[PDB]
This record gives sequence, structure tokens and C-alpha cells, in this order.
Amino acid sequence: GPSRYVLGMQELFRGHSKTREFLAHSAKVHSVAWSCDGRRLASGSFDKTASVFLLEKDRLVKENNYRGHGDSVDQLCWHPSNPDLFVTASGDKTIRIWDVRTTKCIATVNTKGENINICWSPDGQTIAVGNKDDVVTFIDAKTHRSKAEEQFKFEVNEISWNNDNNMFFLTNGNGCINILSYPELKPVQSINAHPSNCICIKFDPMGKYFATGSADALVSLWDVDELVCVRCFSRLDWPVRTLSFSHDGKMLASASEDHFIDIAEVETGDKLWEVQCESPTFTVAWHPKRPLLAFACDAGTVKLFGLPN
Amino acid sequence: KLTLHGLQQYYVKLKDNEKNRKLFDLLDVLEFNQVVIFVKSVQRCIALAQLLVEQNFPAIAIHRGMPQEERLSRYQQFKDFQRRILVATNLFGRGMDIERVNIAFNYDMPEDSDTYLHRVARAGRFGTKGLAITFVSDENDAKILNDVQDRFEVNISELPDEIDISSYIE
Amino acid sequence: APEDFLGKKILMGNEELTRLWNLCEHMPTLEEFFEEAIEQANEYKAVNNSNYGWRALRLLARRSPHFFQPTNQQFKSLPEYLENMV
Amino acid sequence: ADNCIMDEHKREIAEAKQNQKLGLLEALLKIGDWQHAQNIMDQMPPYYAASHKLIALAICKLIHITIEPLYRRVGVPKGAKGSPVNALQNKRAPKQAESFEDLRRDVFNMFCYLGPHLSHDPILFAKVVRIGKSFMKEFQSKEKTEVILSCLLSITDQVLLPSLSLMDCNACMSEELWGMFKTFPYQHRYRLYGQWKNETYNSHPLLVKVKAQTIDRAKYIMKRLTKENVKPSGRQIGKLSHSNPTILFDYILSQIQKYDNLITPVVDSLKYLTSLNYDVLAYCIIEALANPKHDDTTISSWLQSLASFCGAVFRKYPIDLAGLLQYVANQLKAGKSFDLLILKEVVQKMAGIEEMTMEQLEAMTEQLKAEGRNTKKSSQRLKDALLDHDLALPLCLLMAQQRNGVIFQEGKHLKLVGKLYDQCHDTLVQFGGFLASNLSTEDYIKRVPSIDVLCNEFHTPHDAAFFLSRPMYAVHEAVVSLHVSPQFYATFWSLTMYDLAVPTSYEREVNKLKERCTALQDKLLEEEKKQMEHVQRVLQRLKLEKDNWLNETITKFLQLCIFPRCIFSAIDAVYCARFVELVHQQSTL
Repeated sequence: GPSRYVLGMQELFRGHSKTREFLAHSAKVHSVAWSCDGRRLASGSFDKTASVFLLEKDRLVKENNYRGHGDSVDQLCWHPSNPDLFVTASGDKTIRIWDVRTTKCIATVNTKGENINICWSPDGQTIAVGNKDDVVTFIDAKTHRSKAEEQFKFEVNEISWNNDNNMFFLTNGNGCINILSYPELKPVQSINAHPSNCICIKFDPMGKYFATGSADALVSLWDVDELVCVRCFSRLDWPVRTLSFSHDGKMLASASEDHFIDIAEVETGDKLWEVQCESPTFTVAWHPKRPLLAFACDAGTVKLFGLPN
Repeated sequence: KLTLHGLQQYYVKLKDNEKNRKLFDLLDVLEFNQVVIFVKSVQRCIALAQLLVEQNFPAIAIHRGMPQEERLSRYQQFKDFQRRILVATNLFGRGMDIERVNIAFNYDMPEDSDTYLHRVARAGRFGTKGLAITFVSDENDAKILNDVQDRFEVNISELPDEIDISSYIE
Repeated sequence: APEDFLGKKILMGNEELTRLWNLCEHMPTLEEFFEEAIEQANEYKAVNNSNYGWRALRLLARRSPHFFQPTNQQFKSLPEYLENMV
Repeated sequence: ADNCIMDEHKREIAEAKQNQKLGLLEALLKIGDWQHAQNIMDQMPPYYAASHKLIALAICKLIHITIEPLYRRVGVPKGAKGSPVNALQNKRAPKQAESFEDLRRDVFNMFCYLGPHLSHDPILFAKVVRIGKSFMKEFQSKEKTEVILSCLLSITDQVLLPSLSLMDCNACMSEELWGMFKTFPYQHRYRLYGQWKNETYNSHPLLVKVKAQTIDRAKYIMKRLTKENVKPSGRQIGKLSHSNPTILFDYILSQIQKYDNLITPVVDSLKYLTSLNYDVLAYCIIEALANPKHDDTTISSWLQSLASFCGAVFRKYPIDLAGLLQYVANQLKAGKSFDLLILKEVVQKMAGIEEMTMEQLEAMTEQLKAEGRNTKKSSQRLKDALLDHDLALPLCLLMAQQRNGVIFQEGKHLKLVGKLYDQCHDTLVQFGGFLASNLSTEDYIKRVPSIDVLCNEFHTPHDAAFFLSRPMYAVHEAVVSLHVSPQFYATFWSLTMYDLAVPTSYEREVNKLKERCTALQDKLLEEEKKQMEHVQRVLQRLKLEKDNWLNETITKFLQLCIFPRCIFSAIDAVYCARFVELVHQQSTL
């Protein structure tokens, strides 16, 4: 048989398999991420705004739409321990820190230009923002002052932390993943992982594994302690665009340029529910508490998958 | 003049509805470079092309309901090995001048012996071996097969379960 | 038991490649080549075959100083010229 | 009852050809007991014990518990935390390894039993691979070391390669193994490849199922792909290669040599292979050339197709061509000269060397010759492969005599032997040119013996001897060595055409008339004036030599100077004509 967990989750998804969409912005939605607890969900769009929805019971309402930027918002992330603080990295060479409690700009920092991906340190002390010319800037979240800058000479796609906040992981387009020692940023290791580009990297909430996605339709599930690639998921056919770990770490949802999102068990890696509608997806997020996931496919709208029916 | 020395011709007796499934079975066993499938109408041609594109098979259709320039463009795309299967209701004569073609399915029965010859016989330069498989559905298939054997002095035997690999491939 | 995998014979797992790796002038000099023409001197002889007459002309080039010699007697056929040069 | 076990094992074998014992074993490996566990596992079919998941997991737990100290000390990856294993407390423990010896005995004894069932625990795969890589790069950079290396090569072929064949698609475990595999010589790597291709899939019913599935999927995507959609289909082949490179590459090589088209789509779809898979593809090329006709009065089409595929795939991807050249040299030693073809293609495709009219002929007589880079990285690999294994001089000296061996040893129809001798001679000329170009006076003079040694010892003809000796010079002793007029012999066979008659200003002004173009024209004019001075200086020394140079007086000269030189190459033909006319004219009649 498949498993006990797979059968349980398949029952849960048999009962709860209704997907509903909500009107966010008037352009393409680039990134959508959830809050620290799970009540708020923000999304940044090509119309250089970021909307903030309040998940009430099963449908989430439009709380606000934060206006102001010189260019499109490419990435969002919420404070890992503060429920009403998030950061929007855009073009236009800036990065702004919004507050949901008072709906106002807390701070603005000018970077070296054309930011793409950011992440917030699992402490909540430093923000790391990489830009299109492979330069990563480390900003103090409490003082809003640029404290470090690094040029890498390869192309870095997506960045993350050890989740104990003592290492820094970059993914270089050559097909490797680079590990730097964080508190004093000196390169420690390079892992030759995939035959082609590494596009994304995510660390599960528990701390066991971290998953990387490649530009050849492979997802690899590395073990954090020993840095060993335990298993690879291959059921996509196009370069993997986004990954996410469920609220407990057992489910992993992956979305790419082909017509469906797929959920896979982490321990077994075999299969679970797969959502097939249309219009290749490029951004996917789970809920920190519930087992329901939001995404943005394909003038722009945010879809949910879970509770109702 | 088109000749038939160096071509293996078989036949399979079946219904009319099973000609799709059976065809797939052949394409699951037979090794080929490019396959030309002959039908009789444009509607069946487009249906078969769509059914093949619904599969991973790259298929292109060239039927009689097309402009001459469009036919030439599609035939040139097919000549450049850009698509494997060519569902053609007919051709421009001159046999089959594409050396890469190996298998020819007579999904439908042609008009007369000249049509069967132009469908089966080739006009290549180096490739002399090839396979031709005609589907048999009624007694008219057997009668036209006997007429072909009488006109061209060829052998149309029944398709076995195993085919020699080097008998129709050089 | 994995006590020892290799040996000094390079195995090269493929049995055919085993022969090549573990495996490890060309001019008969005017007497080891013919060996018959002097002993046979024309229906089914040896100086009637071109596949040998060609190689004799390839061998008479490196040696036999009477090759480039200005004979100029217009020998009708190569077998006639070849038998006289043996 | 120990007999139903044998019956069920027979069932497992047969179905693929088309419990209190284990309960004790799992609890006997759980505390410390290895000896009694061996006694129990030996009393049943070979791999019936570890075939289950619980027993394999228990064996792997015991193995890494015993191996923990050595790994923690010399195998932890830089920049990780690691999981301390908290060694067991029994005094009957297997005495944890500490330095590469207790590892050897106990760990290899307990690894022999796993077989292709390490896939249940990929963490042990990584630990063993890292320990092997550390041992290699430390010790090999010695009887005990030789024994440990042999045991490591055995553990690889037994457990590591078959276990890597059951992981679904591990593009990282195929790039972790080649961390240790890049430290073996290519002979050991080819041994392991041949063995885990031809022997491991026969046993181990799971491996038979995997072989069937891989051949099925390979048949699927090959007849299906396109010329159009390359790399929506390179990914499928990439995953199949991550799983079973040997089978996949063998099947696709059969298809390539059979159809002779679709070769470019395939050399383009091989873009997502790992480095281990490139190394396995090289071995499959070699094996497909060696194992399998072949004459049919004209070189067969399948060999030409294989040679074209080899040239393309060796020019595009970094594949570490070392076994290819050694294989060609061995085939030459065996007296067969057909595979020289593919060698030519290699030197022709990844070095850009590639009949000619009088214009380009005079241009070929020093920038015009380079005119007639994209081949500055592949030529580097070719030169590295030639220099590392010392294969330049062997290959050249082999061709130099194999060109006679072709015609006289008959190695027929008089039209096939002609084309084969032609091919051998042309490959010799092309390879000598490549060497003279890219092994410059430094490597050339040092690795090329003088003519005093070549013709005397390595049974070589005068033509190739002088052809290879000429770059070294760029006389009396050389003449006495060659004969064993001698000065005339040396003077003739030493001077090329480039240092006897100067072209080039016309085509130079045509191509030049653009800062880079102006700089190139200036450098070319500098070279032209330098060659003018060269020709003047060369003609200067010719007078006193003519003074003491010298019926059949010219006939010896005629044959042994004109004929081989004029027959050798077209440039040599123009040189042989210009020499006699110009120099010998100023007995001519």
C-alpha cells in the first residue's frame, strides 16, 4: 500500500478540494506569501503594489492595497516573528518595509539596483536582498542601514538561511549551491548538485531537510545535517519555478511551467494530490497552520486550495 | 519507373473501428525513422492527426483540402525531420523521394493498382528497404490485394507476431 | 569475500577490450615478395593478376635501382615489363 | 524450516525470469552481535536476508555506528553539523574503525551482505563515498594501501554501483560518486563500467525489472522526439541516464548507428547528463566500436555514423578523452586501420584543422597558413590528453609503418586498399601537423627522438622520419646518420617550401582593405618581411654547400628524393618542383 499519511491526506483532500479565486490587482501577480501566524496573506503585483488579505473563515477579504514604488514588486516576505511587518523588494533600486497594523511605510532603503529575491533572517535581525547583477546586500532590519555587500561573479537565483541562522545558502546558475558562514561572511562550501541551473531553495519548518529546484524538472531533497541528497522528485517536465513545504514538513508542493501543481510526501516522495487547471503557475505558498495552499497562476488573481468543498 | 523490389508488404484483417488501436500497437513495437499514413478523406485525416497530437507522437497532416504552397511548406518541414508521422491523403506523385521513410500504413484502401503502387513504391537514391502494411476490413480489401498481386507480381502475406529487424532496414 | 578485486593483467571488464589492452619492416624486399616469379619463369600464372602487379610496382619504387632506369623499349603489357624486372 | 525460504527464493527468481529467523536477525543486529548474524545470514540464499527493509535498515544502522569515528574525523563535509551516532555500549561490539584498517576488515565484511540494497539508506552511500574519496586523495597522493584500494574497488562494483541503479533519479548521487571516481585511473573506471553493465543486471531480479523498464522508456522517447523539440526531450534522457547510464547509452548508440540520421538531435539532447554519465558514454562509444561485415568493398555506413557521433560528442562536452586514443593505438598495434577514421574525425572536429586551389595553396606555404577561434578549449583537451599519457609519438610511429602494413599485409579489390592507405597517410599528415602546431619546440624537441634514432630503432620510413624531424631543426652529422651526396640528402629533406620561396601581398591588401583588421595586416606584413629575410638568409648558405655538393648519378637522387617527396603531399609536390628547378638549375636536361 502507499502509506498511512498519504491515505489520510487523500481523504482530507477528497473532502476539501474546492479552489476559489480572489481579485488582487490589475496586473500579473509575482509573489504571494503568508503571515507569521497565518491570518494575513500579502501579494505583490506587476502594477507595483502589494495587497494584504485577511483570512477570516474560508474566504479572505481585501484588507488594503499598499501604494508606492518606482517599479514592479518582485518578491515579498513577512517578518518571521512579527505578524504585522513585511518587506517588498521591487525594481527601481529600493526596498520598503510596510506595517499592517497602521498601514504605513516604516522604512525605505536604497540598494545597488534591480532587486529580485529577498529573505528575512530567522531571527528577524537582517534582511538579505539580491539584485539582478548578482550582488547580495545585507541590511539591518532594526536600523535600516546597509551593513554588508557581496559580489559573486556567478548568477545567484534564490537565497536562504540555515534556519538556525548560522549559514547562508545561495544557488548559482552553474548548477551548484554555495554555503557561506553567516555571522562573518566567508565562503565555506560549494555543492555540485544539478546538471543545470538551481532556481529555488526552501527550508522546511522543522529543520530536517531543504529542497532545491533545478532547471531540468528535478526537485532534490537534501538533508541539512549531513548535506546528503536523499531523494529527487521528477514528475514535472519543465524547469521548476517554485517550491513550498507544508505546515509540518511532510507535504511539499511544487509548481512549474506545466499546467498543474503537485503535492508529494517528503518521507516517501511517491505522490499525493495534484491540482490541474490551466495556465502554468509560478508562485505557490502553504499555510503555516492549516493544510491549505495559495498560489498565483497564469488581470491578476490569487487562488486558494483547501477547506470549502 | 517505380519498382517494388526491396519492400515487404503485409496485411491484417480487422474491423473498421479497431484500426486506430491496432495502429497504435504497431507504433508501439515497430522501429521507424518516419511513418507515412494514407487515409481517404480530409475529416478522417484531421481526426487522426489530432488523435496523434493528443499523444506524444509529432504528427503533421497533408490532405487534399490545402493550398499548394501550404502543402509544399508542410512537406518541406516534414523532409527536415522536424516531425515524424505524416498523415497524407495523397501525394504529388513521383513515388516517395524521402529516403528516411521506412513504414507506410495503408489505413484505407486506395483506388486501384496505380494508387497502391504510388503509395507503396519509392523513388529514393540509397534507401531500398522498407515496410508497407495495409489494413484489411472487408472482402474488398482481399480482392484489391489479389489484384495488386496479379498486376505487380508481388506477395502480400499475413503479418506475423515478430518481424525481422534487418529485413526492411539497411 | 572482497579480499582483493584486481590482481598484473589489465582486465578492462569487456572481454573484447581485455584482448586489446593485454595485447602489448612490412616490406618483403624483392625476394620474400615474389618468391614465385623466378620459380615460374601465362594463362593462370601470378604475373597475370593486377592485385599483385600493382603491389610489385609499389615495391619496385622503393628498391630495384633498375626501376627509374631509362629502359624505353615500349613493353606492350605490364606483365612483360614486370617479368623482366624480376 | 529453512526450506520454504529456498522455495520462495526460487519463486522470486522465476517470476522475474518470466518469519522467526528474520525476527531474531533484526533483534540480533540490534544490540551488538555480528558473528552470529553472519552465521544466520550464511544459512539462507545469498541476498534473501537483506532483501527485506527492516534487516537492511538494521545492517545499515550497525554499519554507520561502527564507522562513525573514521567519518567524523576524516569524512565530514566542510560546513555541516553532522549527527553524532552515540556508539553502542556492549563489549561484544564490532570495535569501531579508527584508521582505514578496522574499516577494511569489519566494514567490508558487513558491506558484502547488503548488495543492491543500500538504496534504503542514502546516508550510508554518502559516508562510504566520502571515506573512499578521502582515502584516495590522501594515500594515493604500499602493500596495505594496495589491498585497501582493491577492497574499495570491490565494494564499489558490488554494492555502490548496483545500489546507484535502484535510486529513481538521483542526479546528486551520480555527482557524489564521481567525486571518488575521478581519482581512479581510466582502466579501473572502465572495468567497473563494463562489470556493472554486463554482469549486475543479469542477477538481482530487481535489477532485471529496472533494465526492462529503462529499455522500455528509452524505446519510448527515441522514436518520438523530433528534430524540433530538443530539451523537452533532453530532460527525459537526462533522468534515464541518472538512473541507468550503461543501458540507456547502449540503446541510443544502437539507434544512432542504425539510422545514421537523428544524430544531431541526440548529440544535442545529451545536455543534462552528469559527469559520471559522460564518462560512461565514452566507454559505451569505445565498446560499440570494439565489439562488432565492416568491409563491403567500401567503409561501412555504421562506422561513419559512429565516427561522426564520436566527433560531435567529443567536441561539444567535456568527456576526458583518454581511452579513445589508447584504443586507437591498440587497434593499430593489432594491425587494423579502420578506426583511424574516427580518430581523424576527432582531430578534424575538435581542432578545426579540416583538395585546394592554387590561391589557398600558395597561402598555405605565417598568418595566412593559420587563416586557411571556437576551438581554443577543445584543442586544449586534445593536447592535454596527448601529453599526459604520452600518445603522440606512439600514434605517429604506429601510422608511419601501418601505412605499409595496410598495402602489403593486406590488412581487397585494389580500390578499398587504395582508399585505406590514403586515409592512413592523410591521418598521419594531419596529426603531425596538429602536433607541430600545438606542442611547440619545447614539447616537440623533447619528446621526438632524432632521425638518428627513429629510422634505426623504431622501424620507420625516411618520409615520416623527416616529416617529424623537420620541426626540431626549426647537415654532415645528420647526413651520416640518415645514410647509415649525404649533404645533398640532408639539405633536400630538411628544407620545406615556406623557407624557399616567398609569396601574399595581393590577398593581404584585398582582405585588409577596422582597427583589428589594420593590426592583423601590420602583423602579417611584419611576418612577410621576416620571411623575406628568412629566404635571403637561407639562400645565402646555399652557395658554399653547392660548391661541394657533387648517368645513375641523378637516378638515385631522382628516386629517393623526388618520388617520396612529390608523392607525399601537394605542398611537398610544389616544393619538390621548385627545389630542382630553382636550386639545381642555378645535368638538369
